[PDB]
This record gives sequence, structure tokens and C-alpha cells, in this order.
Amino acid sequence: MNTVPFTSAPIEVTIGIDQYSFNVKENQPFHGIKDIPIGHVHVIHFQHADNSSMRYGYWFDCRMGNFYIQYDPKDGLYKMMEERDGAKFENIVHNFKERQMMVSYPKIDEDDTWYNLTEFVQMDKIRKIVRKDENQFSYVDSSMTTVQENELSDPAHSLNYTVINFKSREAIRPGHEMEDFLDKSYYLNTVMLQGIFKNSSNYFGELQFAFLNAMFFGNYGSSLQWHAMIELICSSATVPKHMLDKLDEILYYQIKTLPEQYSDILLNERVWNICLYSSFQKNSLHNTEKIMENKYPELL
Amino acid sequence: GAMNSSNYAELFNNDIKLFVDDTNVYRVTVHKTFEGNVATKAINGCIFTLNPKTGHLFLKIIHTSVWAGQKRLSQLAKWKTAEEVSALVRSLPKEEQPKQIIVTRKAMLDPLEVHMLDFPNIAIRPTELRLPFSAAMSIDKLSDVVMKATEPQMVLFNIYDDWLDRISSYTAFSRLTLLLRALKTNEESAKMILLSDPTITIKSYHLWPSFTDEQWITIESQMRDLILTEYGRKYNV
Ligand SMILES: CN(CCC(N)=O)Cc1ccccc1Br
Ligand SMILES: CN(CCC(N)=O)Cc1ccccc1Br
Ligand SMILES: CN(CCC(N)=O)Cc1ccccc1Br
Repeated sequence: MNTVPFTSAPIEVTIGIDQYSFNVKENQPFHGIKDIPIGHVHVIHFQHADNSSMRYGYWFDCRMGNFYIQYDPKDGLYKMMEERDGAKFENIVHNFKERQMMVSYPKIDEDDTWYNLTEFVQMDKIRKIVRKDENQFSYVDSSMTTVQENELSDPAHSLNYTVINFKSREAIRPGHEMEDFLDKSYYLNTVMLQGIFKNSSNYFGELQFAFLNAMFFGNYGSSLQWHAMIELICSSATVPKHMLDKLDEILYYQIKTLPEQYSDILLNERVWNICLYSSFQKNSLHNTEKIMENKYPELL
Repeated sequence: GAMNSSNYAELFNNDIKLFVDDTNVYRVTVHKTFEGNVATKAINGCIFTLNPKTGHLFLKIIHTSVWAGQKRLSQLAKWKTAEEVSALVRSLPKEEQPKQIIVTRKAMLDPLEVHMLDFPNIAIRPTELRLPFSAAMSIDKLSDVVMKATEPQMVLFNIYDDWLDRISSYTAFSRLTLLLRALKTNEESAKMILLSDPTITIKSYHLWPSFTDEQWITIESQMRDLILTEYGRKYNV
């Protein structure tokens, strides 16, 4: 189990670690988070008590380095940093553990929620979407725009998701205009899967990462990406049967985890009704359709 | 965006544009089968593509053979329309290609946008105007060439005949839409108005009779009355 120690907590802040959230008061004796499961990516995120505007956070993998958080009073935010001195890092984390200055990651041995939300998410792919190569962790916040949003502004601070556009020359073969627009299998299977993502695991990884940035940061461009990647599958008549079964599981856990009170803003009525009730795959997402109909029957 | 009452004069500026109406592309007769079920028999149709400034009507005749062995023909017809419009544009010299294509029904937007992805600078637009172009098949010479076609064919007519030698395109388009609206509301009456006087003939390359300016005023009045009439007969007013 790994640890994200904190130099201090000088400003009052809600801290979130994956699907969990807790409050820290200004100058409270808080020195970080312990017992973090090894083997998964994680995200540690922040909303200041005095300006709930800008949620921000860091995607990281404790296998890739020793990381800690220190508030920066000039830039006004909690920053993730890397300590190369392993000896020094362990010596400090031990002092905090002895003084019980850390809160415990609460993993409960029946719960696979976080695994099920991050199964295909890999830190190497996150770092290609979020370009900042000098760090091993990746910063994301509420306001960051996507490369496609910048096409429809700072390129360095963008989310480089894979561009999906159904009315584009890439999506449409000359001479198959109607066929390719009404059945997107070519675009999914040959252009995206074989050509760009290489396998369905990398596709699902980007889809999962997009959902989580939308949920944790209210990142609008990520929400658009999440829905586009769903709609591409649902609008394809020919999809590997294992991809459909896996998609049903992915979406089930995403819908299960979503705050009920955010459903209005994080779920696109048009995409979901099309996918569950009109699309080629309308009968293929049994788990997802059942949870959607029992939890958000308004949207449908 | 959408063409409407507020931006009506844009139709008559010097930016090339075409209207595209697909309402006569897929046409059928419905009849009873020997077993007493119902079947359709398709008949020839046409795409109505019109430059409202010049009167240039590029009439693409849709022969029934294009439907053979095809499913979901009402949906195919929109994509076939878009395919033919795309082909027409590509066949024109660059300086004759339209800057805008206005579709009379919103269901043509996506099919045409998709067929025109190679032309990002051509704007595809809907309209809030209720234009009566479906009545194009009430013009005898257009109906004749469509029903006689034995194969796909493109035919060219100036839908304004020689009117632009004497009136502006705004006025010519207003006359055309009045004539078409009348023919759509009561074809028999409309055609009696247009043809009753045997001394006014239709020239061999023209579609409409050779009315004098004064006769057009009378005809135009008669067409308004007809439309008002039918509006009463219809609504009991
Ligand atoms: C403040 N600390 C540095 C102490 C020093 N070098 O004098 C920051 C930090 C680094 C490493 C481990 C935990 C943490 Br918290
Ligand atoms: C413990 N609480 C929710 C845990 C739960 N029962 O789901 C907030 C929390 C999350 C993570 C670490 C410390 C703390 Br405090
Ligand atoms: C006279 N020419 C066409 C007649 C023909 N068949 O050659 C001009 C013209 C160009 C394009 C469309 C309609 C029209 Br009318």
C-alpha cells in the first residue's frame, strides 16, 4: 500500500481520492493519505472551500515514483511533486504514520468499484492525452479544453483526446456516404480500432478516462468525448461481441457511480435514448439499460 | 443558418446559390393486390435544383430503375438526391459552383452535408419558407419529360422563360412562387387561368405562355383570387 503525504493544509479544501471525498479545515493537522492500493491509477483532487470554482487534481500511479502534495501560496493551489530521495521520503512518511497524521484510503474487501472504473486506464496513455512530460503525474482541471474544442485555446494546457467527428472525411468513405453515416462500423473498426487505438483496450481506456474527468472535474469537453465514444459503438452494426459485453459493464459502473444530483448535467438525453432505444445496439446493453431505467427514468 | 422572411433578398444577390427540392424524387402509386393487400408501384421522379437569380433549373430525372432491389426507399431518396447534387456541383467549373445550397426540407441537411464534405466552403442551409416547388410536376412540359424518360437523364430549363429581359429576379421569383402555389392549391383552375385564351401561346422552348406585361398583371390577380377562393372553400370563410 502506498502513501501521498502532504506538507500541510494551509487552506480549507475538500479533498477527493478516486470516488471518495473528505473535508480539511484551514491549518488542520493533516499530512496526507495512506493505504492507497497499488496496481491502479489514482486521482487526487481538490475544491477550495472559498472558491468552489476550479476543481483540479492529479492522475498518478504510485509505482512510478514517490509523490507528495505541498500548497504553493504564490500560485494558490495544492501541487503534486516528486521526491527523488527515496530514503528521505520513507523516513518522513514513517513519522506521519507513527503520529497518525494521515487519513486511510478506505478500500472495503467487497468493493471493485475503482477497478471497474479504471480497468483499461493506463498512466502511459493519460500522459499522452495530458502533455506535460517533465512530470510522471498529470494535472487536470475544470476549465481545460480539448483539442477538438480548440478547433471549434492554449495548446499546452489542452486535453488531447482522439478526435471523433461523424461528419468528417475520416468517418466517411467516398461512395459509401449513406452506408457509413447510418452504420459507423467502418469508422469504429477500421479507422479507430485498427488504425488509431490499435485495440479495444486502449479505446475503453480513453473512454473511461474521459468519463472520470467529466465526473470529478465537471470537465465539459471530457463529457463530450465520453458520449462520442459511446455513440460511435452504439451506432455501429458490426461490433465484436466481447466489446459489447465489456461496454455494458463499463457503462453500468459509470452510471452506478454518478452522483444522482449531477445526472442532469453529465448525461446527454439524446445520446442515451438513441443508444438504448434506437441504435443497432439497443438490445445489447442489458445491464446498462436496467440501471438507467431504474435510476434515471426521467432522462428516458 | 436558416433562410427566412428577414433575409429574403439574399436570394437575389450575386453569390451563386441553388435551391434543392426533393419532394418529387420518390413517387409511387398505391394499389390493391389480387389477394387484397396493398402494394406500391414507383413512377419516375425528379430532383428540382434551381438558381433563383438566373432561373436555371437543372432537372435530374430519377428513373424507377434506381429503386430496383433497394430497401427503405424514402430514406434512400434523400441520399440519392444528395449524391446527384454533389455530382452536379463537381461537374461545374469552380467559378460556377454555388457558395450556398438551400434545401427545402430539413431531412436533406445531413445527406447533403455528408456528400459535400469535399466542399467545406459551400454552406448547406435550411429554410423557414414554405416554397411550393412540389408543384413543379404540374408544369406540363416538365411532367412530360419526366414520365417519358427511359433512363436517368438531366434536362435544363430556364423556369423564368425570358422574363428577366423585362423584370428583376426578385419579381420573377415572386411570379414563379405565385404560379406554383396556385397550381398546388387547385391545379385545374390554375391551368384554366393560364391556358383559356387560345391566342396566347407557349413558345416551343418556354414553359409558360407569352403574356404581355399587362396580361401578367391580370393573370397574377386571377391566381391570387384562386388562392383566396380555395382558402375559403377549404376553411369555410
Ligand atoms: C516538507 N517535506 C520535505 C522535508 C525536507 N526535505 O526538509 C516535503 C515532502 C518531501 C518528501 C516526503 C514527504 C514530504 Br510531505
Ligand atoms: C472515510 N470517508 C468515506 C469512506 C467510506 N466509508 O466510503 C471519507 C474518506 C475517504 C477517504 C479517506 C479518508 C476519508 Br475521512
Ligand atoms: C441555355 N442553357 C440550358 C439549355 C440547354 N439544354 O443547353 C442555359 C442553362 C444552363 C443551365 C441550366 C439551365 C439553363 Br436554361
